Amino acid sequence: KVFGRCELAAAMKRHGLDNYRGYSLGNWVCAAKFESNFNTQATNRNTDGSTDYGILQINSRWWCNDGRTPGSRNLCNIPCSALLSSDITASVNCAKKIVSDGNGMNAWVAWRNRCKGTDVQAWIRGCRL
Ligand SMILES: [Cl-]
Ligand code: NA
Ligand code: NA
Repeated sequence: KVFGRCELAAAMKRHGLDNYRGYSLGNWVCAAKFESNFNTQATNRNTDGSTDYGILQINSRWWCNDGRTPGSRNLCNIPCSALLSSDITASVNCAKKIVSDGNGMNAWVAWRNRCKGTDVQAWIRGCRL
């Protein structure tokens, strides 16, 4: 599924991401835009052999099992294919673990390079929340 901007903001709010670990809702919408262009089916292969999956591009070396990343962990205890669903529950639950790991939202390279330090409230302007 390809989400609309305000559609995704509402779903993320219903799943408890607004102000989770102190990150306002616009941060999460900004990260999704630049990681996946709001597309739940997005995949990207990395140089080290792992693959990133889903709307928040969660990586197979640490967080999910895809059967082809040797010597990796599965810290969210899910198959990576669960992260491509139109329902974002699995992506939201795993993202909550990642942002609690110590480095906050800096774990998402696109957030650090394109969202951090900007006016992220603009990503939820005009939405009925
Ligand atoms: Cl933080
Ligand atoms: Na990316
Ligand atoms: Na893995």
